[PDB]
Amino acid sequence: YSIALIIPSLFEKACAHFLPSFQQALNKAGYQLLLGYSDYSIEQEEKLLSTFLESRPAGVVLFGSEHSQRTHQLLEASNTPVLEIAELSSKASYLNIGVDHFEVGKACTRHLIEQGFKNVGFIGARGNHSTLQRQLHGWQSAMIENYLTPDHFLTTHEAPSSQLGAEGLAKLLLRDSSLNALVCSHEEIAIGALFECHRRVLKVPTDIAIICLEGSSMGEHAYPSLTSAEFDYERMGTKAAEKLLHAIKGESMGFKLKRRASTA
Amino acid sequence: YSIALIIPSLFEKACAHFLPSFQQALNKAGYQLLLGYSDYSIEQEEKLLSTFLESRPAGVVLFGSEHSQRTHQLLEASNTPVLEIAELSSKASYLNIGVDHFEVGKACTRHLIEQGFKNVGFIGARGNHSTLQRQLHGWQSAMIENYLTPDHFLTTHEAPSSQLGAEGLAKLLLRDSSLNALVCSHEEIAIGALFECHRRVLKVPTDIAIICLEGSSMGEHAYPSLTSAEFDYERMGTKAAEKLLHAIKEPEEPTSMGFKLKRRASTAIN
Repeated sequence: YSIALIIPSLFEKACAHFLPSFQQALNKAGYQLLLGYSDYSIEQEEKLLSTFLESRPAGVVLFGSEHSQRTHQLLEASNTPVLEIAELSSKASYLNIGVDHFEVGKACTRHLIEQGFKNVGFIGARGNHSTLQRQLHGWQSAMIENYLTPDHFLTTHEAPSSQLGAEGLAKLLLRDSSLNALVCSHEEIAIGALFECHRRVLKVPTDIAIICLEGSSMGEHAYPSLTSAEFDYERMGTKAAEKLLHAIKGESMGFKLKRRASTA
Repeated sequence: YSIALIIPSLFEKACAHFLPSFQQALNKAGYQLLLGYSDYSIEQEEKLLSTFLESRPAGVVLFGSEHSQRTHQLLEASNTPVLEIAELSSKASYLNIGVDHFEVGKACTRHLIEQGFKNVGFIGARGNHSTLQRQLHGWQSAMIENYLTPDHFLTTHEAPSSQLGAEGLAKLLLRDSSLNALVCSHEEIAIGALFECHRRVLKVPTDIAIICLEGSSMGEHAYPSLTSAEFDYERMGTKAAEKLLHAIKEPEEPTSMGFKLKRRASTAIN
C-alpha cells in the first residue's frame, strides 16, 4: 500500500517543487512514497525500478519518455498503474502529465516581440534533452511568424549556469551589437545575463529586454526584476497523485507568464 | 542487504551536491540506494525510517542530530550502523561527518574585519534549524572579539531566498545606515543583497562589502563576483559512503573536513 517515484535530477526545479506536495497529498490518502534517484541514468532508472517491484507496489511515477525496453514490460507486465511526467507518453495506456514547452518558448518570445523588442537571441542549457529543442523551436517559430530571422542562439548539453548566461550574452553581442532582447531557458542563465548587463553598463530593458522560460522567486526579486514563465509544481505535485489514485481503482498543464521589470 | 538515506530538503546544496557521488561510490561497492524525503520533519522521518528498517538491513544514513525517540529506538534497537551528516552526533555510538559552521562564520567574518569592513550585518535563514545558529554565533564571536557590537542581524525560520536578501539589506539599512558589510548565510540571500545594492546604488564593496557563507559557481559569476566560502559536498558524498562501507566491511575512523574561502570582488580593497 505504497507507491514509488524515481527522479531524474535534483537541480531540476520541476522535481524540487513537485516532490513535497506529491507525497503530502499521497500520505493524506493512505499510500507511502519509496522514491529513487536516477542521476539521469536510464540504466539506473531500471536497477532502481526493478528492486522496488520486488515489493508489490501498485502505482509508479517517472519523468520523461525515454526508458529502457528492458523495464517497460516489467511495469507493463506486473501491471501496476504508471504516470509519466513529460509531454510524450511512451506506452500511452499509462497516465500522463506534461507541459508544452514549445508553447512556453513561443509565448515568451511572442511577448518580447509585441514589445518592440524585435532582435531576440536565445541562450539555453541542458540541451540534448527533448525540452530544450522544443523551446528553441517555439522561439524560432515566434520569430518567423513575425517575419524575423532566428539567427542568434547559443546552447550546451551542460547544466544551466550564470557563467553560461554571462558568457552567452558576451558571445552574442559580439556577433550582433544590435541584439536587444534575450530568451533564457533556465533562471540561472538569466541571472548571469543580468549581471553581465550591469558589468557592461547596459540598461535593461532599454538596452536589453530579458525573459526566463522556467522561473521562480529568484528572478522575482532580481534587479531589474525578471519576467518569467512560471509553473505550479505543487498543483502538479497534487494533481499527479489524484490521477494515480483515481486510477489504482476506478475510472495540458498551463503557466502564468509573469510580466515584470525586464520588459516595460 | 540495501542501504537507506533520508534527505531533509531537496533545496539544499549539501544534499543536492552530496547525493550523486554518494550514489556512485555506494554503487561501485554494489549497494542499491533506498531514500526518503522529510520536509525537515523528525516525525515523518519516523513514519518513513520505520518502513525502511522493516524491509532490509545494511546501514542507514541521516542528516541532522535532532531526531525521534522511536528513531533512536528502532535505529539503535536494530544494531545496524548509522551515519549522521551532522557536526555533533546524538547517541554516542553513531558514525558521523559534517562541517563546523561556526568556524565558517568566524573565518568569513574576520575576513571583513581584517579587510577593514568593520560594521557588518548578518542575514540568514532556516534559523530554527541548528546550522544557522552556529553561523550566527560564529559571526558574533568575530565581532565581540574585536569590540564590535554584534546586534545587527536578521534571521527567519523560512527558507533562503533573494527576496530575503533584498529586504534583509533594506531593514538593516533602516535599522542603521552606517552599515557597511553583509554576511549572508546562503547564496540566494547574498544575491538578493547584491542586486539590491545595485537598486539603491550602493557600490560593492566600497559602500557595502558582501560575503556568502555557502557559495557555488552561481555567486562566483555574479557582478561584482562575491567572496564566499565553498565546500566540497561531492567529496563528502564519497567520504560518507566510504566511512559506512568501511563500517559493514571493520575499524571506524576523527574527520576534520573544512572549506575554502574564495576571495573575490565583494570584499576586495584597492
